[PDB]
Formats: sequence, structure tokens, C-alpha cells
Amino acid sequence: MGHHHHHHSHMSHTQVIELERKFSHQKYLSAPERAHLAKNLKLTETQVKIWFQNRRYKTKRKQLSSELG
Repeated sequence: MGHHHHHHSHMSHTQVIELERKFSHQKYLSAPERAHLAKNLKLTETQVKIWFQNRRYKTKRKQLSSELG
């Protein structure tokens, strides 16, 4: 068993705006918020979780150095 289909989804520019509208209000999605945003954009919980992971990995975090993925 495992992930039947998995990669970095080539999502649409307007669809990424909706992801950033969700991100702007809350940086972390739980299973309800993630599935809700998924079905609204016809995405999967996986694809949405990969996106919110990457944006928090690409944003300026307080470490030894600025984490810009």
C-alpha cells in the first residue's frame, strides 16, 4: 500500500492565489481545512499539504540562516 499518485502538482496561477488566501489567514492546515481547500480547488490533501510545506520552507524563518527553498 501507499500513495497511488504523487508529485509536485503543476497547479493553475489563479488556483495558487486561493492557496495563498488560505495561507495568509492560517499557515498550517489540519485534515478538515486541507480536505476542504482540496475539494474547493479539486486538488488532493497530499498536493495541498506539499504546497503549505514548501511555502513555509521557502519563507524567511528564524534559524542560523534564512530558509529560502
